[PDB]
Amino acid sequence: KVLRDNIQGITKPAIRRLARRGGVKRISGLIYEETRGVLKVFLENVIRDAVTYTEHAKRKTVTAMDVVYALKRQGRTLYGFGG
Amino acid sequence: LRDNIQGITKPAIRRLARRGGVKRISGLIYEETRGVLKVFLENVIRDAVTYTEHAKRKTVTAMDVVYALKRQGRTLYGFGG
Amino acid sequence: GASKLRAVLEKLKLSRDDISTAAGMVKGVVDHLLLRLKCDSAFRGVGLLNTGSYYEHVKISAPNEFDVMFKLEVPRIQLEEYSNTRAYYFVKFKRNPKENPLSQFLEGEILSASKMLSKFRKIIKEEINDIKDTDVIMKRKRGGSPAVTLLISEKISVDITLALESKSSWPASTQEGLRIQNWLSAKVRKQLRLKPFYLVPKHAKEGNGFQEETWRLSFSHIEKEILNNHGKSETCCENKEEKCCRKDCLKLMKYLLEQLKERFKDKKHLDKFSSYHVKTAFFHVCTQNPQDSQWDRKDLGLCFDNCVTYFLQCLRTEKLENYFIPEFNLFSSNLIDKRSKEFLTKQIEYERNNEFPVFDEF
Amino acid sequence: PHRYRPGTVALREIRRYQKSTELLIRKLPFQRLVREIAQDFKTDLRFQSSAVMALQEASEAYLVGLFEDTNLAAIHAKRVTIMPKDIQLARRIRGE
Amino acid sequence: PHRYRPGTVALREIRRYQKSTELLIRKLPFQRLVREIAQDFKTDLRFQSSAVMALQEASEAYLVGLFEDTNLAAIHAKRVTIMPKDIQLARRIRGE
Amino acid sequence: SRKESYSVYVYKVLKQVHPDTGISSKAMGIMNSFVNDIFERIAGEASRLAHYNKRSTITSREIQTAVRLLLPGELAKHAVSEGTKAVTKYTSA
Amino acid sequence: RSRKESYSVYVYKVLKQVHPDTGISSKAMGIMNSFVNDIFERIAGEASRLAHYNKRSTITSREIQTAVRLLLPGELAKHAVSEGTKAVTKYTSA
Amino acid sequence: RAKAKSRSSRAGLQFPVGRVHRLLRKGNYAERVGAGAPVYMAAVLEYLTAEILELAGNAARDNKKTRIIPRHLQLAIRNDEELNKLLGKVTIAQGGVLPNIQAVLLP
Amino acid sequence: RAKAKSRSSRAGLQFPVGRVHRLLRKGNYAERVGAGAPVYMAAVLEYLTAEILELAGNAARDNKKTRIIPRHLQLAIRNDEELNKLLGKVTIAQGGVLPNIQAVLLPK
DNA sequence: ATCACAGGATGTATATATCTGACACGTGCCTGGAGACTAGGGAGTAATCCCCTTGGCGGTTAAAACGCGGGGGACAGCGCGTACGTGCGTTTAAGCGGTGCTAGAGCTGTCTACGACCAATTGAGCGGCCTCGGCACCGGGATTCTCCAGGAT
DNA sequence: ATCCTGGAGAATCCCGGTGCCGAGGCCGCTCAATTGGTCGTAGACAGCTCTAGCACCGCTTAAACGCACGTACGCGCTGTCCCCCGCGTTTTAACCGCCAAGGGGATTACTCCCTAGTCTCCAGGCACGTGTCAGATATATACATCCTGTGAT
Ligand SMILES: [Zn+2]
Repeated sequence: KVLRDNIQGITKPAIRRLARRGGVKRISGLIYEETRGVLKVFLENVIRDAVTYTEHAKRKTVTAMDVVYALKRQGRTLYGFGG
Repeated sequence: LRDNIQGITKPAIRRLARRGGVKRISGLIYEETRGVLKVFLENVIRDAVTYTEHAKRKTVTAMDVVYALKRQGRTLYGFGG
Repeated sequence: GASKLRAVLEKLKLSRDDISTAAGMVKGVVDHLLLRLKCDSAFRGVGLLNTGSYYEHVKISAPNEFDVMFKLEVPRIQLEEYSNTRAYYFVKFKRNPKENPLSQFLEGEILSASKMLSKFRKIIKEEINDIKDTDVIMKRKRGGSPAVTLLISEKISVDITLALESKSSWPASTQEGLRIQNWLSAKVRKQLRLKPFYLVPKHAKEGNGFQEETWRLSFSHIEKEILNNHGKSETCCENKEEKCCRKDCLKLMKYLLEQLKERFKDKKHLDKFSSYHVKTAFFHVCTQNPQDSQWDRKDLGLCFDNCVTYFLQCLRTEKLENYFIPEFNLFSSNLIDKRSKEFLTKQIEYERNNEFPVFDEF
Repeated sequence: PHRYRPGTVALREIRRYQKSTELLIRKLPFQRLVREIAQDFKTDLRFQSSAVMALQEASEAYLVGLFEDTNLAAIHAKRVTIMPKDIQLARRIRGE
Repeated sequence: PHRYRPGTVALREIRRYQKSTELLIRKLPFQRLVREIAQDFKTDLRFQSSAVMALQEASEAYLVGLFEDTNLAAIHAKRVTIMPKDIQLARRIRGE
Repeated sequence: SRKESYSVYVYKVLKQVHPDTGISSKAMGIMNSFVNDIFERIAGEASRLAHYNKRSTITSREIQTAVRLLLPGELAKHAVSEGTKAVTKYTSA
Repeated sequence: RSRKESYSVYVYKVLKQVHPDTGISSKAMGIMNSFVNDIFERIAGEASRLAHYNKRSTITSREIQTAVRLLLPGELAKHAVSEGTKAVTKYTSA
Repeated sequence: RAKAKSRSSRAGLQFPVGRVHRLLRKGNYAERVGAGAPVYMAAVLEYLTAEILELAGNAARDNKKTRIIPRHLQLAIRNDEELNKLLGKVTIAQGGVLPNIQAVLLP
Repeated sequence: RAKAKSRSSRAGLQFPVGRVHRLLRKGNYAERVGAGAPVYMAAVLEYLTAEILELAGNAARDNKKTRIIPRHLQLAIRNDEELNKLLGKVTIAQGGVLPNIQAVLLPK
């Protein structure tokens, strides 16, 4: 019941496709590692707030609203998953 | 009143730049800098005016400026609050 | 009564004209050690307390005995008073976002004096073996005040004290201390209290055992500052018209105790007494006599006699308040037994009645 | 041996990925990453499929926006290739 | 005819201006700038002296922060001199 | 139970602008998120203005001011024009 | 001529526990007042939201606690929680 | 007994007024909400709603459709500076991005 | 009637409890405020207040002063990573900035 | 031709004495906090229903991973020249302070139109249902791209 | 080395048909909007006080302005190299559809008890007043850092 090393589940092509969508044409080899190190931080901050909201409500299952509130307060908002 | 943007002296700009750690300043910075300061002021002043007018006042108070700044992601401490 | 004292003082000073080389040897060893400590992750911030000097002589009659302090900054600490002792505390660390490198010395919440001392000794012991031109030996432990005692060739000894530095408001137990207001002024007192205080590894020992991980408050730097800035005029002694005997009286008081301790070091009666007691008593006498005219150099004889009398009163009544921590009795029966005080009382009284012959005899 | 030159495909892919709306990160891999992170805050957590998708879209949108700023930094330096430091600069300016 | 070399004084000034807290923009000039802008929204408007100061401090804080990011951009480009571009890039990355 | 949304009102507006245009369930979900987001902000500022000026009541005036503080450019203006009318008529209705 | 509220008196007292021998300028005090009102509003604001989200009419010590965690970073948030948890534990026991 | 009549009709609006009034009076915005506030607000929400839908409908035709999808909302918003600004921090599910390519990357 | 006692003293706090109890009611943060909410919050505000004042006091001592000025508050807040962020968007009147000079600008 | 040193020049930090106005502390209110009391609605608890998340299986398929060759960009090094920095001398208007005017903030007291509140009635909107039509996907053909060879520059 | 057609070879657009499942319209019903009357108080309004923001004057003087010298920096050009890109072949596990189990979210019914709202009384906290100490200012002395000559290497 213990997960590990799923950070490499974010594959090289996946990173590139995101980069290309952003208009990036050419990517240095060291980007793949650096990019994951940023994605992860983003997720830690968002997931944690979502968990915090979930715990407050005394639930186990994280719902879309828990995520939306978590994202919202970090200087953004996500449309289409509720409200 | 007119063109008081020129009241922001060159040294004044440089000193701000220095405080930001800027060692050398291109000669075209001075105009570019003004073009940014002015926009900043227009947005802040206008909100302060909006609050002032709403309250049916003519004098803009520090609190109207603080509210104006606040909402732009900028709380200012030391002038009430 | 001053003439005999003046001859003694001259003798004591002249014995130190030889030191410049001894101080050199101490410096050689100290600089070497500091390099290693700076290489060690735990002691990377270590440095000398008495900045600009590699020597300080606590004992006036021991010119070959040096005392140096290696200080280590602790950026925020929480003190917890040990058993109402007013001088002993546990050291804990406050919230600190960044990594605190002294974490390796923690035991639960508390900074372990034992661990820090053990490693301090470890680093030095391995490092002195890298002193090649000078033979430096580490002596066996006798306590934590001197963390380390080094034996340098056949002439020099160095007592090394490790201290934590805290640059924050002194503990409340010091609130009524440093009673220089009527002597050096209230404004000087305030200036001094803006300076850091120090904590030295020291087990809080009692009759039935001891508390291993306690630290004791230290104000040695302030004591030094006062002695070298003992006037309300400040440049007192920088000119003859203001030459006082405060410094002379302290040397003589220290010398009296040290000479007697040396005389009777074999009978062990005086082992628990130190120059710190003398120095503390001295500051109290200075507080009682705040005017420079009460310390005119011409009155050395009576000033010293009166200093002796105060010290005797403290011994007899078993009371000597820490100058910075007034509820800390340095002469409590719990720290020094009556037998030692009665013995010292008698020896001092004998000396004083015979114009202090112990000052000449060795 | 017929083929396209370096940069021809890259520009093409930029067009295509900008155009489409689907997810670019594989789902099961992403989903597991979310949980691996989540388990460090608490064990025995569960997610609705809508929660995972909400996290994923926000995550991609974040990275894509980051890459846009990264690309500009590389251009400012007179380059085409993005390097780890172009990412770091963009973030620093943002205030992260 | 003693001289300091280029950059010696500039570094000195950086130390000092970072250290001090006082306003660097002259007041009467600044005050008028505020008013000229204000009159374009409304005539016969007034300000408290504390309102003008509040604007001035916020204005300088803004520009200093802008210059810090501008400086980083210039360094990224391997330059010491800041150019209009370095200002423009920093602002853009910040969402302006 | 029974949820509530603006799906029905959004749908109608779409007809006013594009009588022959349909809409996906997701686009509708997005429009619902949008309406709630804008509502909250305006209501939020109106709350604050009433507080700042030491009042208990939110009136059409606080809403008007809130609109300007939140909306850029002319959107704020056209919104004010429409808001003014709706109130003007409702009152005379 | 209206009584104006501030935390100036409470700020002084805290200052005495941390630094018994020091004072504070009127400006620094004005800043501390701006600071307290800022933090107060945020926590009260988030606590309001939590009550709304979870369908409640009341703010309790939990909404405050959760609000603290969401608003404060790292350990700073934790110590605030520890102190709060205690103050309540004691208050209701005193 | 007068017949019940929707306020939305009185104000010439499509958005509900009574509901908005309800939401405003609670959700903790104020102790009290004036009669004209819900009306003013309903008109504003409706105005903005129309602008997005109108522009999205146009985007739908650029893609030759008769329907609005999340993408059309994204294109409608980001090609209008004022809406883009109002919603400048909004992430829209399945919105994608604008097809912007820097000139320096081109032949 | 029994003798009245201040709640701040009771909770071991310096910050007012009754006042916070009240302020939590306004802006309609909630229809209702629970008994333990004012206390929990007062403790939090006091904790944060202490951290800033303590660190600022340390800065004041480094500069050989007997008090805190706006600048000392700024230095304390920014040097402390967690306080830096909490107030990461705050402009302090007369705060100045940290003396950070980029290494690439220095000669050698 | 480069290193480092010593001297001068300059600017900084340092102790010193004096000044003043901004803090720290004390006094006298006075109104908001705290105690005491009832009333009733919200939050807590448990029942329990059933929806949705989890885990597992097997097939297939696109997508990833790996390796190889080769062009193209990143980088370091060089030299030109000009656009900034530094210091000097002259000009400007900022800052200080002091005066005088009154416009508009801020508070008081009165009165009444407005909105909370409550009880009754009902139809606008939400959930569940069926229907079929616009969109996604398949396969084939048209034509619109990129790139190299060979013949001009 | 670089420009100009003309062909070969993919890749991308357009055309027409299949078929499916998600939108869109209809029916029941139920509970949230509307109406209608009562109460009381928040806000509108007028009046008055008097703070403080505007305008003006003259003097002192530190900043700003403009110019001249010269050199460190930005910029463009060249060549090296290595490190990404693009393609093809092999390997992996993501995705899909189907199945079963049961954990936990959502709703229900019921009951206190924990709060809001009320009245009474007093001391904690704010506005004002007064005294003196900390920090600012200014003087003068001594130490630290920077930049040319110059002699040693
Ligand atoms: Zn003396």
